[PDB]
Amino acid sequence: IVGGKVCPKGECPWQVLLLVNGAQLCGGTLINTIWVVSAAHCFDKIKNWRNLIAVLGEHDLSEHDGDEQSRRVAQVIIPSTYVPGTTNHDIALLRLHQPVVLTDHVVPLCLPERTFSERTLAFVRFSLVSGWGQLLDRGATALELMVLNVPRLMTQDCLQQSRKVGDSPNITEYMFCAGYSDGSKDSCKGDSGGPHATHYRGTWYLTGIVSWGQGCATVGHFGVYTRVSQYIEWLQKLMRSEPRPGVLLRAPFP
Amino acid sequence: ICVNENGGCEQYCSDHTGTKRSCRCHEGYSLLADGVSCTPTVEYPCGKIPILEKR
Ligand SMILES: CC(=O)Nc1ccc(S(=O)(=O)C(C)C)c([C@H]2CCCN2C(=O)[C@H](Nc2ccc3c(N)nccc3c2)c2ccccc2)c1
Ligand SMILES: [Ca+2]
Repeated sequence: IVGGKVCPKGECPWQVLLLVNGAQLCGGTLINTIWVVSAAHCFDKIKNWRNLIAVLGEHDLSEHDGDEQSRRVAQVIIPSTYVPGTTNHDIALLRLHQPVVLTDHVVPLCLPERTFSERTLAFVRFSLVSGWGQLLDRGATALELMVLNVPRLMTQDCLQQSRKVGDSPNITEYMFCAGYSDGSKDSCKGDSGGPHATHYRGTWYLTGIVSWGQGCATVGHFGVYTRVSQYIEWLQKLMRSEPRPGVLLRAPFP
Repeated sequence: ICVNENGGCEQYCSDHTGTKRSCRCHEGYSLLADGVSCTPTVEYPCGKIPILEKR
């Protein structure tokens, strides 16, 4: 997170830290006690599927305060439409080996209905983005969980407001823009898979996932987030499904 | 009716045959008699921050 602030301990209770061999990998969002929503591109370089850990109740990476809960990632479900090495359909649904215990520091984010997400949540200007990723372009990652408020932009405005850099991927119907073009405020590669959370009438919902962009807080470039509203039915059917042997599972999309 | 101002609902909205509208809530919430408000039924409902709610 570039240009954000430290998310006060316990104020981003749905935030997940994804580790592979004890090393920082990505963020995620807890949506209930056994499920976490992240980005598919987080797992593009995974060889050691048994060494995937999700940490809930995390805040400060240098100190253990007893509020952290670690769980082995039992399953990583990625849509059939996700091509590794690309940007489209950048979502992953993770099943934790055993549920997390809900505490003041471990709370799920609401996964909204397609209807409410599209016709209501899509029009809330400002939404919060979080993670222990880079604090600057080509700089160090955060020790304490950071948060940033970002304005959502319509795709036509996002195409019009951005510096036409070649070889850049297209913004699809399964993604959206949020952030600033001045190079002051963004989420970056270390925040990948993390939440873009939206407040509506005293409750927060999952609307996007830290997915991709140009460099890190690059001038004339916005941040690109997975349009979670397209995956509600997909996530729900799978959440009702029996576990399959194996960590990586590819599920049909739609 | 739901497409306009979430149909009055605090959370979820269903359109019915005619000028009928049904508000609903996410799991861990019950709907109030006003038919729009959602109240938590659990200790840790989603989308609520306990340190901020207990303040
Ligand atoms: C396509 C592709 O490069 N794939 C890919 C697969 C895997 C990996 S990884 O193995 O390291 C994994 C563990 C994160 C990676 C890692 C290493 C290279 C970059 N990267 C990212 O994740 C980048 N993420 C973001 C996310 C939000 C951004 C934002 N809001 N603003 C600006 C830039 C932003 C960049 C990113 C940039 C451009 C496209 C996709 C991701 C990439
Ligand atoms: Ca800690």
